Formats: sequence, structure tokens, C-alpha cells
Amino acid sequence: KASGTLREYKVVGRCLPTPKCHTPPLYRMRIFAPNHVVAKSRFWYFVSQLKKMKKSSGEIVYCGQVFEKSPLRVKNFGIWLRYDSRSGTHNMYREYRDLTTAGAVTQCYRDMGARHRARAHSIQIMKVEEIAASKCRRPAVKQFHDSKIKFPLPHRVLRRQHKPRFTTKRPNTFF
Amino acid sequence: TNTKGKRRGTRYMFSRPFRKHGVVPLATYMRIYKKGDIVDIKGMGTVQKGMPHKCYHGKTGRVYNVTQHAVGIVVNKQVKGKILAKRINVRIEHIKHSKSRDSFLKRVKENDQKKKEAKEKGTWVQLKRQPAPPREAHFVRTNGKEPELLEPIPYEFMA
Amino acid sequence: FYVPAEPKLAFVIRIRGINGVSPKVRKVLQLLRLRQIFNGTFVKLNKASINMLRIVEPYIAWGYPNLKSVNELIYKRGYGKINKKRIALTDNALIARSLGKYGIICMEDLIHEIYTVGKRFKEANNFLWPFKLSSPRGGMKKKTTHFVEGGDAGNREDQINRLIRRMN
Amino acid sequence: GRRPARCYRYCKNKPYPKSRFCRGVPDAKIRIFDLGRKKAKVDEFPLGGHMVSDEYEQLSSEALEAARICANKYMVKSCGRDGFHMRVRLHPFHVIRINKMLSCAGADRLQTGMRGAFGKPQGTVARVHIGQVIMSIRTKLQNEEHVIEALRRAKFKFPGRQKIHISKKWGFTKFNADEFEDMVAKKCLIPDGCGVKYVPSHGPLDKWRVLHS
RNA sequence: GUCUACGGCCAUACCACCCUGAACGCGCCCGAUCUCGUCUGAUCUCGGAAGCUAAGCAGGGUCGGGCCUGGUUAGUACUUGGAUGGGAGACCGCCUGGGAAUACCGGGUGCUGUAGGCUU
RNA sequence: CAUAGCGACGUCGCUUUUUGAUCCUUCGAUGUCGGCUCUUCCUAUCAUUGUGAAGCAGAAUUCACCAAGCGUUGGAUUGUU
RNA sequence: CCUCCCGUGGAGCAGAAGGGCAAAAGCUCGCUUGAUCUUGAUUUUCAGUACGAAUACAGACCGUGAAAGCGGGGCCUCACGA
RNA sequence: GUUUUAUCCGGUAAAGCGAAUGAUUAGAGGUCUUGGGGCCGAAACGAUCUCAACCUAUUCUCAAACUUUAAAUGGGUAAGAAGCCCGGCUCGCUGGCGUGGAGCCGGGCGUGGAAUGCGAGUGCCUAGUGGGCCACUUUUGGUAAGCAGAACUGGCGCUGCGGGAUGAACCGAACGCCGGGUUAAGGCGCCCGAUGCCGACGCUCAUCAGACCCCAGAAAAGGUGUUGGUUGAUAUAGACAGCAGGACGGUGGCCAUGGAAGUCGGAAUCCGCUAAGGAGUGUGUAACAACUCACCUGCCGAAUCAACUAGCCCUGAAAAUGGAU
Ligand SMILES: [Mg+2]
Ligand SMILES: [Mg+2]
Ligand SMILES: [Mg+2]
Ligand SMILES: [Mg+2]
Ligand SMILES: [Mg+2]
Ligand SMILES: [Mg+2]
Ligand SMILES: [Mg+2]
Ligand SMILES: [Mg+2]
Ligand SMILES: [Mg+2]
Ligand SMILES: [Mg+2]
Ligand SMILES: [Mg+2]
Ligand SMILES: [Mg+2]
Ligand SMILES: [Mg+2]
Ligand SMILES: [Mg+2]
Ligand SMILES: [Mg+2]
Ligand SMILES: [Mg+2]
Ligand SMILES: [Mg+2]
Ligand SMILES: [Mg+2]
Ligand SMILES: [Mg+2]
Ligand SMILES: [Mg+2]
Ligand SMILES: [Mg+2]
Ligand SMILES: [Mg+2]
Ligand SMILES: [Mg+2]
Ligand SMILES: [Mg+2]
Ligand SMILES: [Mg+2]
Ligand SMILES: [Mg+2]
Ligand SMILES: [Mg+2]
Ligand SMILES: [Mg+2]
Repeated sequence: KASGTLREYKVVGRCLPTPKCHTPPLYRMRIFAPNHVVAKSRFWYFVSQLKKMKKSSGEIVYCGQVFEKSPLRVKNFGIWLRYDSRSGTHNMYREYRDLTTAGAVTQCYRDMGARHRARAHSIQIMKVEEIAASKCRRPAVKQFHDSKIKFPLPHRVLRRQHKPRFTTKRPNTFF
Repeated sequence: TNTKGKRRGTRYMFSRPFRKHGVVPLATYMRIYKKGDIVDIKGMGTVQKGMPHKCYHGKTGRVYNVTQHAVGIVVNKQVKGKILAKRINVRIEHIKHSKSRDSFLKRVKENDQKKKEAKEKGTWVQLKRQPAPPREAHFVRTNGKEPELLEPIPYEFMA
Repeated sequence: FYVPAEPKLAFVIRIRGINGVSPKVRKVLQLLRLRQIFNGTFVKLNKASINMLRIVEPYIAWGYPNLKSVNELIYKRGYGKINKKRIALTDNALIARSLGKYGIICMEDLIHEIYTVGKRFKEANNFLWPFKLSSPRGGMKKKTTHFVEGGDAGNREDQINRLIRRMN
Repeated sequence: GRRPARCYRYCKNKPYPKSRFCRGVPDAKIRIFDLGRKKAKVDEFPLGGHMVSDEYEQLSSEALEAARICANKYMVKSCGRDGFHMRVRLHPFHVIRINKMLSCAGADRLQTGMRGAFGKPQGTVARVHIGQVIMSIRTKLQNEEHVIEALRRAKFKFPGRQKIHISKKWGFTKFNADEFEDMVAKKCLIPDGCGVKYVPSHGPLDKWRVLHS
């Protein structure tokens, strides 16, 4: 599974009815995927792992994107996941700050790739939850819980290094 | 470097199934084989006479000749890049009727009866069997029950 | 929940070339009339055709075309197989002389029979020469992996329309 | 006299047991597989700690002997000679061969190179899979750190990668430690020596009434 | 509801022990002149009909063993096809389809064909 | 007194100055041992320079580090290496 | 040695091994010579040539058994020669 | 050189060994015997204690030449007009039978009885070849091999082109001579076409950094470098770290002794004082002694500690002409 900016999908599926149970149970999952095709594929992967279901023996009755119910509010996200390292499988709890749940999960995927070299096929997101600022455990997240937060931008690197490419004046980094 | 014995590699092929040794049941002898019908060659090892060669075990052929104890079967054999119709004499212990032919002839008789009945009652009916069509649109009721939320379980080492 | 009918029409595009192909994949591609890279064909979907697509999954990208995709494909790149010749569909008489016995007499009838998979879908589809599409403008993602893992092969459900717009 | 174990580390051949076809096999280096107070009852040693391979490879009988000796020495040092019971769970059943060459200054001396290259039985190794248990130590619940250190020290006698795992089973039984006590109380388990007997709720009622009596 | 004769499938039918068996039957049983076989009329063959269901046999029983069939094990093990996936390797993950077997936990314990009897 | 100096049972490597294994190049030919001569290179350092450690009191020795600048000889026997 | 009980074959079937087999294919008796005279077809190796070996028939003449039947060598896979 | 629908075939992978055949670990419970024997049993081992063998229920681990069970992939056949359904005739075969079987002759039935694709059938003459090699996967011998030998598909040979700097086989793609557009695999500091994006988020400092399939170099083991994560523990009833005290009595506890007195060894871990103290974590004394620790307290006043785990980096890491992301 590749990535992009991930989206949350509510995927509901069920086994096909048989003359053993005319109404098989419906199962719902949250899948964070680039698009609905990958979302359906990951739904089948996960329900094959959990229940004894297959894409051939079952069907997907709903697959719809879940829009964030408050994208204008900064909030803390705790994510419980598991992943395969080069030498085993580990459970992790990670914390992020973002406006959207899908953005937080994307942050998680990038951060796992950056810190643990974990590719997206190795990572199994098993719980995402908005948490109160008192329930946070990661100091890098907790340090932004200041009602009077204040910091400068110390050493501002010139990013327009080629417009102009040649110039007489040397850049200023203090602003 | 392999031997060319007639029964090399037949150790399990011609052995009897588990707890099915001993006397051969007599219905196998009581079967009737006409010319032209389709038989599967199996080759049990209890009867050592009239045995088929190991290349005809699991093959299916058509009966062309009937004797007191055996039948003559025309069975296709692939040798390199050619298929040739071999004729083999096999005792009836090593054969049985092929059910594919029986099902097909029952289908033909049923289709002919359907044609007769449909020409009697006017209305057309479908006879060619179609492959599995795509599933049609339908409604799935929730019955006032929220679908169960599923999440992957955490890893733990078991044993 | 309303589950829609499973789509009965697919557009299949061959995305890999003709070098080093296993015999079963080569045979199934010949049966789908995809003997060249970036050749497209409408395939009626059932168990047999779906399993045939599964066999050649790494070599194709397929999906469910919409009405606009069918219209663009037939109008811009529609060629008929008239007398074993690839003839451009520049007149309705060319369709009528080959398919009129089936009630298909115009571009609209051909498009209707292709889109709503009709009784004479096999005849109408085999009348059409396989579509010879250009390279995808804007490039592919990865032709060597499946669509669900970031590539281009296999079944993308309805993104085949996005593919088609760039492809022809 | 013995080749480096790197020459026979991997499971490259089919299993080659000592049988009527493989004759003339020298004895394995490991002859004893259970040490400590083997006669200790089931409830005496509740804690069970395994050492589990992470690689599909071959462990030599000499390596198993060395690891057994090391773990036994540390367990005797820490927990005393009656405070533990160790079981090696790998038996060296796979015979490894050697095509011996003359180690002199001559190839003309009937060396023949690779002609008739099938070899004579060099030794025996055990085949271990990913997740398979190599050694087990059961003891009192307070010797957990001693068990972990003994298994950690035994790890250094083996080629690949191994993990130490404090199992959830009671001792060497296959029943969970938390569910062991009530099962024994309700007589689904009956102790006998180092293990227990599971008593299902089927069979003659005479076997039921010899229990509860 | 059963039995006898001949069977088909060949344990859901086998094995161990216990209980019951009305009527026909099947048996045990009685005998050795004839037929026929023995070391021995035990077996076999023959001629019977005093007694008996004790046994065979039939039905039932056993938290029975087995066998048959389900659940679990487990979408696990294994596996078709894919990748310029990971890893020094050993090997592992993912995509695309298929998918087991113990232990353990349940249920069941012959069905039936032809011909002929018995059963108020 | 395990680890100044050593290291059984095991186990991981490196090297191509040994000997093998193979037979890819060479059979219209790459002169096949040793010595003599002469130059250069390597370091896994024998000595010397600068150091650390010792079961380094001194003396001698041992272990290790940076380190190949410089040196590493004369003879009897043997075609010898 | 004699007797009873259990005994799915854990024995035996010439030999190597594998398969097969229980009122069997094993053991013991009785009678025997189908291990005989013939023509074709077929299978195995295969080039679909040969040899060898084998399978199913057909025509004689027999053997055995009350008979159904079975038997033209050895229960089958080797034991041979233009 | 395909699927689908029916229908057979198989014994590999897996699994199993409280199922057969072989291999194999440990205890447990019983009671006979040319087991040892057993201390007081000769005397009727008056007795019954141990170890054997045996049996029973369990238990650890296995099989290319074992197997109850048993896949995936795979092999065969069928999916009609040469079929179906009615009559009738022939037979020296078969026979209770007008039986059976085969053949033959008339007649009626097309909804042409899965999908998809394609035009098929057939004969003659015939060259070259009959040294192969390579890659994924399966696989045998071998320590291994750019080694030797098989299976399957593809390729090189016979093949150029784009990429891998370079390269018979890798990745893309196969080729008449050209113009325009667009791609593949691969790339876009400069060589060298293309990021001269105000690209995004992190990780990392190497006095041998690292830098892209095949592929052209590394392991076990370590690090109080840094980054994440798991489990556990302490703390205003004041943690942690520092500085300062107590660290006993019986008892210089018993068996060790030539001194071992807490510390050259063997056993057990007593109690009271309480703030605590192990009849001891170490140094050591010839030995005493003297120190130190774990345990408590004082000052100090807000968080801290431990064991793992895996990312990058570092150590491990030595070769010869001067040199290779
Ligand atoms: Mg290619
Ligand atoms: Mg462009
Ligand atoms: Mg060596
Ligand atoms: Mg091998
Ligand atoms: Mg039972
Ligand atoms: Mg799979
Ligand atoms: Mg060679
Ligand atoms: Mg010359
Ligand atoms: Mg020269
Ligand atoms: Mg050095
Ligand atoms: Mg100089
Ligand atoms: Mg005859
Ligand atoms: Mg015979
Ligand atoms: Mg086999
Ligand atoms: Mg196996
Ligand atoms: Mg066994
Ligand atoms: Mg050759
Ligand atoms: Mg080779
Ligand atoms: Mg050539
Ligand atoms: Mg070619
Ligand atoms: Mg080429
Ligand atoms: Mg190139
Ligand atoms: Mg390169
Ligand atoms: Mg490829
Ligand atoms: Mg161009
Ligand atoms: Mg470049
Ligand atoms: Mg440029
Ligand atoms: Mg390094």
C-alpha cells in the first residue's frame, strides 16, 4: 500500500447469504487509505484476518468517506498500531496533533517510515482516538499545551536561492 | 537412469485405500458396459490381471469392445507433441462409469422434454446454461442493529 | 444499505509489452484480443471472463467504464472489423451493413449495446476492432505492481475512466 | 577434527535420519536432555521460561550440549541443584555428511575430486524452525530473573538469533497458569510426576466415581 | 413390530460386558441303520424331534473403546501468480486467488432390495 | 582472582603468503623450480619514535595503541623453497 | 508334544524391494499336465521399429470341479538375444 | 498452450506420532519374575524397602526410501444433428422369453443446447541442428564455487534500442525510412536532457559517513551517541543524584581450623533494638582489625529510575601499482 494524503473510509461488509444463515452479520471498519479501491482491499484483508471471510464469499455493502466533524479545531490524536520490524512485531502507541484524523494517520505513516523504516504494508492501524490534553503522554505533543505559547523563528533560511541566482547582497536570516 | 518396469512408481497408485482391502465388492462386476460409453480407468491392485498401465490411471476413455471379463477402451495418450488414441484391454475391476456423461445425457433428455413442453405451452424458455452472472442490486437491512466495529488485535508471542 | 448491481461491463487495457510472456498469459491475452501494449477491449463480466482477467492480472489494467468513456472510445477511436479489415466508423452504413440483422444500425445503437450489455453484445463487440490507444499522458504510477499497492496493474474499480481520458 | 558450524548452519538438504539406509552414524554429543529436579511435581515449579529460535537453521548436537551445560551451571549456581528443571526440546536427528579430501600435498593420490562425492556421516544436528522452542526451564516463580539470565547465557552457544519468553503455561504443561489452579480444583487435571493428566467429561462413570471419592 | 433365505452398500454395521425376547422361524439338542468322513459321529454327512432359549441370533443399555459426521484448531499451516518489497544472509511481510490436519468440544450407532412366514 | 596474561565446551568471521575443489582463458606455445640482481608495495610491528596496561620496585619481559619513516645481517650442510 | 483362549494378518507366498491376498494368492490333501497346438489384435520401451515381457480375445485338444467356472506357467513388477 | 459448469485422477507441501511401521526424552501408577537384592527378613524375603524388567495412562522430539488425514498448482473426459425420439428388418452371436446385443432401413424433431477468440483440413519434398548457456522459483551432490546434475517458464545463442557509468542473460521494450505528440524502466546539483518546486514530515556527523534489483563486499557481539517504543518500579506519607551519620546484641552464630570471626568452603536466615542492619554485596587483615555495600536516617525540595526493544551512526572491520556512490 502506497500513500498520499490518506482518507478515512467507513467500510461495511458481510458474507453472502447462504441456506445456513439468511442474514449474516454486518461488520464495519475504519480504513485509512488513499482511495476507496484500496480501502475495500484493506477491508477484505482485515476481515479475512479477524473473521473467516473472503472477498469471493462476501460482499461490501457500503464504502463511504468519513469527513472530519471538526477540521477547524486543533486536537490530540493517540494511535494504537502494530508493525513488523526487521526482527519481530511490535505494538506502538503514538501521539500527534492535527486538525483531521486522516491527517494524523498520514503523519503517523510518515513518522513510522522516518523513525523505524517501516513501510506502509507493515503497519496495522488498530485504533485512532482523540484524547484530552491531560491524557497525553508524549512530551513533544504536551509542550504545545500552553495557553500563552510564544516562540520566535530564529534562523530563517532563504528558500528563494535561485531568484535571483546571482546577487550583490548577502541574505539576512534574522527577521 | 530410471528402470522401465511396468509398475515402477505405482507404490501408492495401485495400493488399496485405508481399510478397503480384501474382497472386491460384486457390484463392480455387476455393472454393464456397452460399446461407446465413457469409463474412467483407475486400476486397483487387488486384481493383478488385465491391469492398465500407470499412464492410463486417472484417464477417461470410450468403450469399443466387450469381452467376457474385460473391455476395450479408446483412450487419448499424449506423447511428446502429439496425442494418439490408444486402444487398451482392461478388466472391468479397473474401470467404472464416468458420471460426466451420465449428467450430460440427463441434461439432454431434460432439455428435450423442456422443448416439447414449451412448444406445447407456447412460451419460450432458456436452455443454454449461462455462466455465473454478476450479482444484482439489492437492499441489505440493518434491522435496527448497528454493524459490529472490527479492529485488528494487538500482537503477542504465543509459543 | 443499497448494494448496487455488480458492474457487467469492463474496459481492459493491456499495459505490459510482448517480451517474455508465459504461455497461459499469452493465450488469454490473445483471447481478449490484446496483442499489443495499450490495446483496449470491452469485456462482458461473468465468472469465466473474470477468471480470465485474474489470470492476466499483472499484464492489464481494467475497470468499469462509464457512458462518457464509452462514447469517447467509440467516437474517437472506433473502428469496425468489416471483411477482416480495420475500417473507420465514418458512416452509419458501415455499421448497418454488418450489424443491421441484429437491430444495430448506428453509432448510437452500437454504444447502447456496448454500454447496456445487450443480447447481441458479443456480435457488437467483436465487430469493433480492438482500440489502439496512445500512451497515458501524464505517465503511469508503476506498471509492474497492482493498483492497490500504488501501481497500475489489476482492477481499479472506476478509475479506469481517469485512465481512459489520458489514454486516448 | 570438526568443521566450523557455518558449513552446516542452513537446512539445505532433505532430512537425513539415522535409519536402515544411513548406517555408521556416530553418536550425538548430547545424551541427556532433562536436568535438575526432574521428579518435582507440577505445582512445585509454576514458572516456565522458554528459549525460542527466530531462524530456520540447524543446531549441532555439540552446540546443544554446550548450551545445556552452561544453563545447568548457572541454574545450579543461582537457584541450587533442586530449585529448577531444564528440558532440551531439540533432538539431533538430522545426519550431516562429509566428503573427506586428503589433506596432503597431492591431488594425483587418488583424490578423484568430485567423483563419487556422496559423503560419510559427519555428525548430527537438530532442525529448528522460526518459533520453535530450544530449551525450557521451569522453577519457582521468584527465580524468573535467574531463568532469564541462564537462557541469555545459553544463547551464546548457538549460531542464529534466539528470544527469551516467559510462557503463560503452568510449568511444562499445556494449560494456562491462571486457569491451572481452578482446573485442578474441579478435577479437570490430575497431577502425575512432572506433568498433569487431563480428565475429560466422557468415558465410563466408574472413572468418574473413582474421582470424587 | 419383527424373523427366515438370497443379497447390495461394506463398522452409523465392529469390539467388551449387562438386560429383555410373545408367535413363527433360526438355532442349540437327540441318534449313527443308511449316504459320507474322521485318532475321536467334536467338525462333516445322514435320520430325527425329548428338552431349552443357557448360548448363537434379535432389540435395548454403557457420562464405554472404535467408527461415521459436524465445531474448533483457523482463514492458521501450506500455496498459484506479482513487485527495482524488507533483510548481509537465513528468511520474512504485502498484493492477487485457493486453503488444510491433530489435540480439544458436540451429535449419531446401520440403511435397504427380492421372495416367504409370524404378530387380533 | 573468569577476563594482568590465558580460554575448555560452543559459536561468528577475515585472508588468499598453504593445500585442495573446479576447468572459465591459453594446446597454429604466455619458456616450467631455486638462487643471484634490482625496484616498489602491504601490515597481521621483530627493532627504532611517541604512548596505554601488568601478577610493571629497579633491570629484563609481557599485552595493547598511533605507526610501514628507517632497518631486518655474515656463514657450515642441502639444487632446494 | 498335547489342550483351551486371544489373535486384521503383526506369518507365509523361491529370491531384492514395493504392491496384493484370510472359509485367500498362505498350509495340507486329491486328481492332474493350460509349462500343450494355432491365427491375428493390443499394452509396455517406443521412432509408436525390433527383442523380451504382458493383457484381452478367437479356434482346437485337454485338466479339475457337482457345477458356475478356472487353467494356455509361477499373484504382479526382472530373470534375457538379430 | 484460456476460462466456466459437471465429473473423475493423485499422495506432494502441510500435518500426525496419547494412529500403524521405524526413531526417541522424562517422570507417574500397578503387580508377576533366574533383575539386582534387603539394611533386623534364612526360619512361610516371619516381613516389605529399593532398583530393574514388564504392563497401563501420560509426556519431549522426528522420517527422501513412514503414515490415518490432506491442500494450492496440476492431468483426463463431457458440454449434441455422428444428438434425441418413434416404428420396422437381419443375425450362423446370446438365449426360459416376442431375451440381450450389434448392425441395417424408414420417419419426426434446430431454442445449433457454456464463455471468449480464431478461417480450417490435408499431402509431398526437405535443409540446418543433434557441444548449449543464463535468470525467478522447485531441486540433487558438494563446505562452497562464475562447480556438477535435473523440473518449469522466459531469455541469450539468432537481438538491435531506452535504463543499470561499464557488462551475452538484469529492468523496459523488440526494430522498414521519417515528422509531431506521449510514455515505459530509469531519472532531473554539474559532467548530462530534465526539480533554477520559496516541495512535505522526520532520522543521521562518521579522525575508514552514506548513497538504489542482478551487483560487485561483510557477521556474531557491543555503545551512558541520538531517536522512537514496551514492560515495570519509586515519589510532598517527600523520590533520584549528591554531601553526612548509624550499618548492632546474643554471635569472634553451627560443621569446617593451623587464623579465618559476615566475606579460602557445607548447610540452613534466629529473634529483640528500632531508623535500619544480610548471623552478609565486595576490598582486605597471617589473623584480629579496619574499610565498603543493602537497609534506614539527616540536608536538599520535583519528578525520577530500571530492564528490554529497533531505527540511523560508531566499534567489531587487516594486503599488497595510485583510485573509485
Ligand atoms: Mg521484461
Ligand atoms: Mg508533458
Ligand atoms: Mg579454518
Ligand atoms: Mg543437498
Ligand atoms: Mg463413545
Ligand atoms: Mg496468499
Ligand atoms: Mg561445464
Ligand atoms: Mg613466445
Ligand atoms: Mg613473454
Ligand atoms: Mg595495525
Ligand atoms: Mg622513502
Ligand atoms: Mg481356448
Ligand atoms: Mg499370471
Ligand atoms: Mg511419490
Ligand atoms: Mg513434511
Ligand atoms: Mg509412531
Ligand atoms: Mg549433448
Ligand atoms: Mg548448472
Ligand atoms: Mg552457435
Ligand atoms: Mg528466436
Ligand atoms: Mg534483444
Ligand atoms: Mg544500455
Ligand atoms: Mg553499476
Ligand atoms: Mg519482472
Ligand atoms: Mg519521436
Ligand atoms: Mg544519470
Ligand atoms: Mg541540465
Ligand atoms: Mg559499519
